[PDB]
This record gives sequence, structure tokens and C-alpha cells, in this order.
Amino acid sequence: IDKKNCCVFRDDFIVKVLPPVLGLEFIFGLLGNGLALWIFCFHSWKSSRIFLFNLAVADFLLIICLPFLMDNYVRRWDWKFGDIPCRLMLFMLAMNRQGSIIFLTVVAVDRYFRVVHPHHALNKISNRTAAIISCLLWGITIGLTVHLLKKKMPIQNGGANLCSSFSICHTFQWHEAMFLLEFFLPLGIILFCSARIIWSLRQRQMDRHAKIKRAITFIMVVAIVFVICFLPSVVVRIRIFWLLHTSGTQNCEVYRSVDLAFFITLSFTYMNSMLDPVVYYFSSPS
Amino acid sequence: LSAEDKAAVERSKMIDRNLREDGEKAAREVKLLLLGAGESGKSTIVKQMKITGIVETHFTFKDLHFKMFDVGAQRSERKKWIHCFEGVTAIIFCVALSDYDLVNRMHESMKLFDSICNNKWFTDTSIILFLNKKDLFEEKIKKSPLTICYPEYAGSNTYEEAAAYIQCQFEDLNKRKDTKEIYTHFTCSTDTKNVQFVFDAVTDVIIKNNLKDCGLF
Amino acid sequence: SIAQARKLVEQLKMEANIDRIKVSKAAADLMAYCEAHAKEDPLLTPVPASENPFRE
Amino acid sequence: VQLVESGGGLVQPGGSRKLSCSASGFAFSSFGMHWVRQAPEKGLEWVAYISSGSGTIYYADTVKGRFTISRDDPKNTLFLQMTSLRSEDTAMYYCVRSIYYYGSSPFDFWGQGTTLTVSASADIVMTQATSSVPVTPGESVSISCRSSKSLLHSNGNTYLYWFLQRPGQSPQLLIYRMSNLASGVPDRFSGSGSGTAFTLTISRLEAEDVGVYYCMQHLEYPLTFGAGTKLEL
Amino acid sequence: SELDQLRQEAEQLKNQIRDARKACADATLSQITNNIDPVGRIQMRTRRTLRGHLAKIYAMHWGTDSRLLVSASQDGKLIIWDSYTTNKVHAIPLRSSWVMTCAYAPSGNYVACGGLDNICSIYNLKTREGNVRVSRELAGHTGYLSCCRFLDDNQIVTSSGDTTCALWDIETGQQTTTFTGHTGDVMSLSLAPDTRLFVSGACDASAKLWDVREGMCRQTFTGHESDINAICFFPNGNAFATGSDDATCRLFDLRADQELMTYSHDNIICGITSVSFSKSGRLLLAGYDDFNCNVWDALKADRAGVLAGHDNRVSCLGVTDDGMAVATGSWDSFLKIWN
Ligand SMILES: CC(C)(Cc1nc(-c2ccc(O)cn2)no1)C(=O)NC1=C(C(=O)O)CCCC1
Repeated sequence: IDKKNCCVFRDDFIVKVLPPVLGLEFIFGLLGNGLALWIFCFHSWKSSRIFLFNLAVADFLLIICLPFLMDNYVRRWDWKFGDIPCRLMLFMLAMNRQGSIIFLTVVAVDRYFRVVHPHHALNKISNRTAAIISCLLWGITIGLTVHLLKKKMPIQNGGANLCSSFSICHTFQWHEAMFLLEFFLPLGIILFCSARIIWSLRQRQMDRHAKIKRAITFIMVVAIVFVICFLPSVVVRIRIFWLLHTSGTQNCEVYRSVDLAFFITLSFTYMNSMLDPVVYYFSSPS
Repeated sequence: LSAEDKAAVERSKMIDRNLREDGEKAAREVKLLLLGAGESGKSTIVKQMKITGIVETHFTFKDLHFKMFDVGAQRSERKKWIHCFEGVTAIIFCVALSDYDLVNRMHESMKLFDSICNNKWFTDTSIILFLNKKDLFEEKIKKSPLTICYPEYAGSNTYEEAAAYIQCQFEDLNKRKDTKEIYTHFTCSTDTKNVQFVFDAVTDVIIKNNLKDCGLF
Repeated sequence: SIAQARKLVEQLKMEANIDRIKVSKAAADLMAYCEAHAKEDPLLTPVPASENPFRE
Repeated sequence: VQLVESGGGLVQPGGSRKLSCSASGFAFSSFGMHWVRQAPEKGLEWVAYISSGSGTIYYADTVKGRFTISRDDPKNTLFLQMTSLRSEDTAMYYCVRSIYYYGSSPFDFWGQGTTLTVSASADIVMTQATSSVPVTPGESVSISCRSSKSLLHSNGNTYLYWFLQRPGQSPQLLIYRMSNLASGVPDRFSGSGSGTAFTLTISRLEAEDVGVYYCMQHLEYPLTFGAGTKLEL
Repeated sequence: SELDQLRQEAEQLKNQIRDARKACADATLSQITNNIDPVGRIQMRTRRTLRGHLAKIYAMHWGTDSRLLVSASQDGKLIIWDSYTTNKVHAIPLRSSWVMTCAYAPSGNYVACGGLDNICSIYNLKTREGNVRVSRELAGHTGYLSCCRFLDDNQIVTSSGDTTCALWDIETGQQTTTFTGHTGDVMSLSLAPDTRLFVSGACDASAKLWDVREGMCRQTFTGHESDINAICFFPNGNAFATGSDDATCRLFDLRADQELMTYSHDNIICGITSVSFSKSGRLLLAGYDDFNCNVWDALKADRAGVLAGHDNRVSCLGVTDDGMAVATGSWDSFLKIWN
């Protein structure tokens, strides 16, 4: 199908582990991100937390669309909705994860500039400039995600209809490489920013004033959570790519598992999305 | 609707733009407050900065503009005009280490420091302590003991020990130990060092303020 | 010596010789003043929106 | 306060000239500028306007597009670039300062102006009742005018101005909003109106009051002048 | 000769003054004002909000026309606000940013300004040049400037941070008359409607009635137990209100020189910064340190209403001569008009 060789599997393991963790993420994200959005709306609106509010709204969009994926999983590979719901949901999921990663990187850069470079124009940036930069950051993601909004209706499976857009097709097209970049480049940027913050803060201060390490620990927690919630789904995809190049043209000899493994470790993205409010918004005493 | 008031609205918009530009310029500028007893020490401190009422001094260091406000000559009750210095980035406190031998003066300086540190208005602004007359203090210590104005003092009659004891006595007056930090320093004859310490303290307090604005602090 | 003490005493004694009136008379005069201008106060009594210059 | 203008002389038809004016003694940047022309026989006529912020540049219907006005705030000078002049374009041009705020007195100061000779609807009109009235020293004279549209705005301010143009010199403002006298205007001058009919009273006439009296309307921006009443002593 | 006799004589004189006050006190204003119906709850809406200040506001004044008001803030800028349209008529850049007082001339031609600097600068607004300059510099004081209010186009009464109040002449720029009765820092200043007497408040917990022309005070009131922070003349001119850090408002009359009523409550524990009356004087408005403003009945001493539109300390409060609206300034850098 797809004018390529897509090799989707059907494993009787999704309906066992996915529903519980997905429901837990539902409960702990809807009550977390929505509450934080309500606090932000109710309560000074300078650029310091404009990016955080954009991250919060992106996250709220991420888990408000989850129902459709949960329906896809509970009735495994059984999608009853139309083409428009499928393309809209895929676009919204990709857009929300892209925006969350980009806003994580932006917040890390803002902290790095506010600590490593206390005297800079970016520190005292205007509200309008923050609004425009947030609009541009949303527009870039819109443009990147618009490519998959024009696809066809749910793909067939010799039976029920699927639409996931990942599969294990051997075309190694651009979107998978872009997905890899979205974890490689932002990870490096965030790690460099955190390392420079550590070097610049421990050199001259941080010997006392518990409120400083109280925040440096949260920064390290953010970094560790990012690496632990976005590394597995990436390394598994590298292994998928390696199997793609070493096999496939011969009618893959049941890669199996690795695909199941990718689709279970994909829950780490939603876990990170659900824990983001507690780690970022509620963590700050202000 | 408007026919002639549109020009007034445009003029108001221009005035608002000018006000915004001036406010951005002021925010970029860093505000410092000067306090302490003794005209000679404050004069020496201000002269050490290398480029009537309140005397305002402007100087630049490392591409950072510094504003210093003199209130020693105001001669007025501090309880009615100290709230005007809410947004001061840091407060510089200058005391003469040789005042202990002059009439009680060190006790007055300690009382003023305690009053300023515990002020509700300065519950967050940091205080920089400048100990003046280092050589004069050493000569006085070698001539007269520090126990004259410090009955509780019991230690070696040495410049280092006396300086450490004075610093410890001054720091303990800060009730808000967690919320406030004191950047004590000893003045030295050579130039470019006191200004460097002031710049470092201002950078530290600005980092704290930026972190607090972000939310981490 | 006398610039701040004798002068102060003279000032106070000048203050002490001023004739005074009963508190009731002052209270009645104040009440009459408020009553007379009761209708002339836009805040004490509601004002029509048309007469209000600040009406939207 | 002075307003020196230059750039006159004989101009061939269809040519282009760059009129320039120098402003001194006052804040050129904060004051708006108006350009007013005088026909050899007729009265003055508004040409163009530029605001303090160099915005809201407005032109009269008869010079719309043809004329362009620019200013140089740092240079403290005013410029009027006129192109494709016609025979009727000849007139004596004036430079007028103006400011706009509560209690302001626009059109208070008028430039001397320079001569300029060329070789050969939907606007508020000012129907002046009389073109010439005979007056004598020590007497009282009344000058009246009519406007097509009432100048009483919804804010209660009537947009009427009066100007006196003594022979051999530029006009000067007499009364603005028909309820306030400009700086240097003798208190004997007084004006009143009902929002559509305006009367100007000059009690205790003096020898220096001789000249011709002009009117203004400022409700709609395509400002129009009055016919003008000539006073002969 | 010696304090042992002069101080005792002063004490005996104060004893006589207090005895006379007690004898004159026959009936309190509280029980004599029960025959009039209560004013009732008053609701005021923020018709206009003025923004553009980027620092803490400390003082504002209303013009004679009751349309233009002048505001001062620590950023070193004076803005002439058109309350009807919220337009910025003028913007005067102050040489010294340490400013906490301002005033508007009755004729509207000049505006006064001052603060921690010892100068009550006078600026001309109706000049031909079109720009605002300093008409004169009155640097004859020693302590910090507290409040200077215009008396006329050429006379201004100034109260400084020292114990002395002075009267200035604009044309001459010299101390026409200096008052030294106060024994402490002077904070508040207000003028009578007739422009013949004025009352200055000081930190000595007392208020003195001064004579503009005579030069010596005529009455002294020591009802308050804390520093006197605010003062304002009653419209009738025979009484004046007072705000203080004690958290109570006391009304003193000029004739009987008593303390009529004390406006206080358990809830309020903070000081009062500014006080002013309405056109009729029935409603007394006082600005408090907490994030709200309160309206007090001048005769019943009841909380008529609460103006809680601010989020920081209220530093000034003015009522127009016309009385159609009240402007409340605070440390929020915003001015709000209530009516
Ligand atoms: C559509 C998408 C996001 C895969 C995809 N994303 C991109 C892309 C392109 C450009 C860009 O800037 C960012 N992302 N291209 O394809 C996808 O996997 N949907 C599904 C899961 C999920 O996403 O939660 C849950 C179950 C499995 C299906």
C-alpha cells in the first residue's frame, strides 16, 4: 500500500498494557495541565511565563485529543471515525509534541540567557516581541505538520482500517528523520544550556541560599525527565532503521516485537506531557 | 467619533511612546543606594568609583550604567522617605572601622545597620557593607584594643582577628538571613577593585532577580 | 534661649486669648452647610447619565 | 518666534519648485504646520497640513495628489514640494504653525510668506453676508457670517476662528472657538454665536484695527475660508 | 531663665487649655448627628483608568476646571491628564526623579513639583514656545520637600521635611514668611477655601493652624497619638480632616478647636496616606496602605463604601472642585477615577 512496503503488525498485547497507563495519563494530565492553565488565566503577564503558558496550552491540546487514540487502542486497530477526524487527530498530536519540545528548548534557552548572561536585551524583552516569537514558533510547527493533513483516509489492513502514519515502511522518508532531529538537536541544546548554567552558577555562588539549589535540582530533574521520556522511543526507532536497511526487501521475517516495543515506549511522550505541569508550573513558588 | 481630538490622541500616543522608551532606558539603568555615617568615608567611597539634597552620581563600568544616590546630607527622618527606594538594586553601607575609638560611633553605625536591615521596605534588597579606613583601623588596633567598645570581645589583639570579629558582629544583625545576603568587603587603596566588587555584587543580585522573575527563585 | 522659649510662650498665650464658641453651635452650622448643598453634590445623590460627563 | 519662507519668483507653467521655510524660536517638532495661499484678488486658501509626528498628512481637494508636503524635524525647517503647476496656482503662500491639545490655540502664528507668480464639493462653505463695511474710529461694528453645516460638535466645542490681515503684513489670529482670545489680542474683541450664525463685535475701534476680516471652520478637515470683509477708515 | 520655670509655665498653660477644652465639650458630634438618616452604601465604578506611569505614584492634584489633573511619579515625569478623554496633554521631564509631591495652580498656568530635592520647581504650561521649562527654582529649604500648594499666580506655600514651613514668592524667589512653630517633620499641607489660612501636619502628632499674612499660628491640636500623615480643609473652611499612621481619621474644627469624631475600626490597622472631602463635605475619603480605599461619613462615622480597585498602597486621593468625580492614585502606576 502507500506505493511502498509498509509492514504493520497485529499483536495481542496492546489491549493489556496501553489502556491502564493511558487512562492514568488522562487522569493525571487533565487535572494537572487544565488546572495550571486556569491559574495562568486567572493570574502581570510579562514574557517570563508567556512561553510557559504556550507550553501549557500545547500540552492541553495534546491530551484533549487523546480520546481518539484511546479509542483506536481499546478496540485495537478499529477506527470508526472518518478521514477528517484521522488527519485532524494525527496533525494535532504531531503539532502538540512538536510545540512541547520547541517550548521546552525555548524555556531552557531563556533560563540560560537569564543566568549565564544577566546583562542582555533578551532578558528585558517586550511583551509584544514575546507574542510575535510565540506566534512564529507556532507557525513553523503548523507549516511542518501541514504536510500530513492532506493524506488519504484510514489505511487498510486486510480488514479493519488503520491510520498511524509511522508503520515500518522501508521508504525512510523525511518525517522519521525529522522526528529524530526533534530529539537530537533539542537534547543537545538543552544539555549545553544546563551545563553552562551549572558552570556559571556553581563557580561564584550556590554555596548557600537553599532557594538556589532548590531550583537547580528542578532544572536537572527537567533534563533527566526529558532524556528518560524521549530516549527509548528514539533508540528503538534507530533499531527499526537498522533492521530496515539490513532486511525488508525480502518480506521482513517478522521484525515483530520491535514494533510492539516502539508502540509501548511511545507512552513515555504522554507521561512526560502529563508530568510537565508539576515539574514546571507547580514547582515554581510564584 | 472625533474631528479635532484625533490630533490630541496622536499627541498622547507619541507621549506614551516617549514614556515607554524612557522607562526602558531607566530599567536598563541599575540603581544603587548609598548609606552610612561620616562624610569622609562616603566621600572616599564615591571618589574611588572610576568612570543641596540628594547627590546623584553617574558612572559606567563594563558597559553597565550605575546610578548612586547620596542620602547622608538629607538630614531627615528616614521613616518618611526610605520607602522611595523600594526598587534599588542594592544598598551600599559604609562604616569607618576606626569609629570604635571615637565618641560610641561604631555603636551608632551598628544601630543604623540594624534599622536598615530589618526595615520592611528592604526585606528583599541586598546590602553591601564597605569597611573603610583599613590602615587607620590597623593603626588604632595596634594602639588601642577593640575591647573598649566590645566588652564581650575576647581574643587575640590582631588586625585579622579584630576585622573578623567586627564582620561577624555586623552580619548577625541581619534577621532575614535566608531572604537577604550581605556582601561584606574590605576597602583597599588600589583602584579598580572596589568597583569590581560592586559590579560582581550587582551581577549576583541581578541574577537572583532574573531567576525570581522567571520563577526558579 | 528666648528665641525658642519666650517666643513660643508668647505665641501660645496669643493662641489662648482667642474667643471660642460651643461645640453644639459649630456642629449645627456644619449640619446646615451639608443640608443646604445636599442637592449640589453629584456624589451624595445619583446624577443622570446624560448630565454625567464620564458616561460611556 | 519667527517663520522665514523662501522659494518665490517667476515660474514657467508646468514646472516644479521646492518651497522651503525656516522655523526658529519655537519647537518645530511639537507643532503642526499648515500651508495657506492667497490669490492676488481673492482671499486665502488652505493647501496642505502635516502633523507633529509627520503623519495624517491631509491635502485640499484642489491639490490632492498634485502637491506633497514633507518636514525635517532635526533640520528645523518645513518644505513644500509642488509639481505640475498651472496658471491658477499662482498665489501668495503662507506658513502657519498649529498645536492641538485642550486649551490650545491653533493658527496662532502666521509666517510672512513669499510671492509666487506664474507666467500666463462636499465641503463646508462660508457665506459671508457683507464684503465691505464702513467704520469710523471710536465706533462699534458687527461682522457676521454663515456656514452651510453647523459647527457645534457633540462635545460642546464650536470650531470657529477669526483672523485679521492688516495691509502689508500677514494675517494674525483674533479669536479661536469664538470664546477665547489669542495672546496679544486686546480684550475689547468679543465673539458669540448660536452654532450656525456667528457675529463678531469690535467695540472701541482703533486705527490699528483697519484691514480685512477672515473666518474659519474646523469641523471637517477640507478647511474653507470666508469671502472677507474690508474695513475702510 | 531656666527650664525649671519655663517648662512648668508651659505645662500650666497646657493645663488651662485642656480645662477650657473640656468645659467647652458639652455634646459630641456623634450623638448630635443621629437625627439625620444614614447616607447608606455608595457604589463607585472606574469610569476611566489612566496608565503610562512606569514607577510608583506619590501625589496628584485636580485643576480648577475639574478636567485636567497633574500626576507625579518616581520615574521623574509629570503627566497632565485629560480625565474626560484620558489624553496626555503634557509630559514634563523632571531633572530629579525623586519626586513625591505636585500641585496645580488655580489659574492653570503653572504646576509645582518637588520631593527629596529641596526645590519646589515651577513649570510654565501656557508659554508661547510650546515646551515646558522651569519658571523658577526655590532652593531655600534644608530638609526634603513634602508639599507645596499654590496660593495664586505669584504666591505658593511650601512645607518641607524640616520643622519649618515657608511661603515663597514666584517673582522674587525668596522666603516671604517662614513658620517655625512645628517641632518635628512636616508631612501634610492644605489650604483654606478663602486662601487666608492653612493647616500643616507634622510627625509630632499635632496640627497647627497658620496665618498666611499674620505669620504666627493661632491654634494647635494634639488629638492624634502618631505622626500626622494627611490633612485637608473642610469645604466650609471651619474644619479640616486628618489622616495618620494611627489608622484613624480625626476631624478638628477651627472655632472650638476640639476633636469631634474619630473614624476607626478593628479591621483597619494600617496608616492613612491622603484624605479629602467632597463638595458638600458629607463624604470623607481616606487612602489606606492596604489595597483598597474607604469612604467615611463625616457625621455618622460609618463605612459608606470601599474602593478596592488598587493592588498596592494608595498614595494620593483628590476630589475635583466641581465634585463630579474622585481620582485615586496608588503605587500601581495607574490612576483611577471613581464616581
Ligand atoms: C501522526 C504521528 C504523529 C506520526 C508522524 N508525525 C510526523 C511529524 C512530521 C513533521 C513534524 O514537524 C512533527 N511530526 N509524521 O508522522 C503519529 O504517530 N500518530 C500516532 C501516535 C501519536 O503520535 O501519539 C499514537 C499511535 C500511533 C499513531
